[PDB]
Amino acid sequence: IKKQMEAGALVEIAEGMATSIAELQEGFNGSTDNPWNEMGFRIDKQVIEAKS
Amino acid sequence: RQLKAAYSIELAQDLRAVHGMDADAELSGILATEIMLEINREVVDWINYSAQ
Repeated sequence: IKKQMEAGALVEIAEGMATSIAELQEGFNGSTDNPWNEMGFRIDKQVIEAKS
Repeated sequence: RQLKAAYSIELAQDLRAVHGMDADAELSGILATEIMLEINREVVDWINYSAQ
C-alpha cells in the first residue's frame, strides 16, 4: 500500500459532514439508521510485588 | 389545549447569522399567539352558537 501511496495512486483525505446529515442524526425529523459516533475510556491497573 | 414545535440547532445558528432572528422566540411567539387566537375565536363562536 505504501508503494502505491508514493506513486500518487492513493492519497490521504479528510472531509466533513454535510450539514443536512448533521441535523438528521439518529432521530430528528423521522430519519432512521444514522447513529452518532462516540468515544469512551477504559482504566486498567498494574500490580507490583516487593522483593527482599 | 396544547401545541409544540422543534427546530434544529444548525437552523438556529443559520437564522441568527443571516437574519438576526433567534429562531426560538419566534416559535414561542407563534405558538403562544396562536393558542390565544383560537380561544378568543372560540368564545365568540359559542356566543353565536347560543344566541337566541
